[PDB]
Amino acid sequence: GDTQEWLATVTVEQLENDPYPIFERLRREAPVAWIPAAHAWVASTWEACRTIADDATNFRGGTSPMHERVLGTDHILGAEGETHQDLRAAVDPPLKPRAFRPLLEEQVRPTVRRYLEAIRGQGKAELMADYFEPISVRCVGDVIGLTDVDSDTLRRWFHALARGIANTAMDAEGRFTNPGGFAPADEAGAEIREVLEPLVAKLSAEPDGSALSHYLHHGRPHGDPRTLEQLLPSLKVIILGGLQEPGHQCAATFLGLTTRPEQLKRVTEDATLLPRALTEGLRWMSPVFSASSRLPLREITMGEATMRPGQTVWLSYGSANRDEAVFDRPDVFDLDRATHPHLAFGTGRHLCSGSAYAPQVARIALEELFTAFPSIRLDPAHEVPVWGWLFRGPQRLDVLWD
Ligand code: HEM
Ligand SMILES: COc1cc(C)cc(OC)c1O
Repeated sequence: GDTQEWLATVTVEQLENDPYPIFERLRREAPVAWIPAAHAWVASTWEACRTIADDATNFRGGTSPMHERVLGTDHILGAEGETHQDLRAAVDPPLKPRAFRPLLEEQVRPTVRRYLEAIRGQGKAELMADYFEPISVRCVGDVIGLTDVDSDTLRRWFHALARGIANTAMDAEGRFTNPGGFAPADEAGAEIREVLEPLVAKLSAEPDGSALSHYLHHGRPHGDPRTLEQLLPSLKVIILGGLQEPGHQCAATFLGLTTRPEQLKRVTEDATLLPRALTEGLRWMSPVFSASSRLPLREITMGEATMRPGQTVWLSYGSANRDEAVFDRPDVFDLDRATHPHLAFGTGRHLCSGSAYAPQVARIALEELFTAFPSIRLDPAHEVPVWGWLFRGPQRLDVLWD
């Protein structure tokens, strides 16, 4: 009763601006809990998240009214069975190491160095807009068919879609209380479709082996390519998270390192520590903090939570990765933390398709930054605003160097 009374007082604003004390209490008191402000359940412990994520018998891939509005109905996150296998066939192969490894030095590092040289000329930087986001959107956009879309547009798109997903304030009846918050996503969606539809039409009839051609034709009979609507919601999943998350991994890892000066110094002197740092960054401030989700396939009870079909169950992998039962002092960033899996890429059949590629983009981005500016530090003139409980990360990351 005490926990339910407290949850009735939690606002979306509190979740966005100060989630850690909320999830700390949930992990202790209610591993799965209904959040009235969001009209949805959230799972907060490692075991609640892992079990719900993996259990393909009692839960299906998640969705929500924001997913449907922003992405479309039949997106890969929500898909199961042959439909999910088919969408994974479309998106997965270009993201495997056998496919992307040559691009790391041919494409990714040159892209990173272009942005590195731009900030070198400034003598300081706001690393989100000036470095991490352009690198992320270019390196990912260039491998998902958006080679001809400029970085400003790609950043605008992911920010708009991510804002739409986060626009989850709902009343007791499940009605949006801020429908105007979808206007950026609605416009981004129209622009995305206007770019992709002519490419899909062309490549459907005359395949060329580019990324979108594979999305249409790989694993399909000749004469039965995927259609625009079969792909578009999933392409929007990738335009949101494929473009946003790598920049957040970089920023989370950078910020975490700044909290441990001796570890930051070690990493600047030895780039081979970056994979370990990046893994700890994902655990310490998981970019997809609670935007993963499942839906129940039957009425199912976990503790006081009796979940029913159609209801969103958000999986706070970011809270799971902060669970005191699994990690010692989980609120601390520790480059040398004892080896253990994390949930920042999820688990099971819906495990992130980008889980091998994203850490390589981030590794190269940080390698170049720390090699060029080993004296880099946070700019004390500007706070580092960290925001979000669905998607979480630094909004701005002003730095100085000597
Ligand atoms: C560090 C960066 C990234 C993080 C932290 C991240 C995290 C996640 C998470 C948590 C999920 C949901 C897993 C679940 O529900 O259990 C997911 C799904 C997915 N991600 Fe990633 N992601 C990242 C980068 C990327 C990139 C770069 C791409 C593609 C270019 C991508 C493509 C996908 C796809 C297609 C799915 C859907 C998989 C499915 O439902 O079967 N992600 N991601
Ligand atoms: C709702 O939106 C998303 C949710 C997740 C878990 C991952 C994504 O991208 C990989 C998304 O776009």
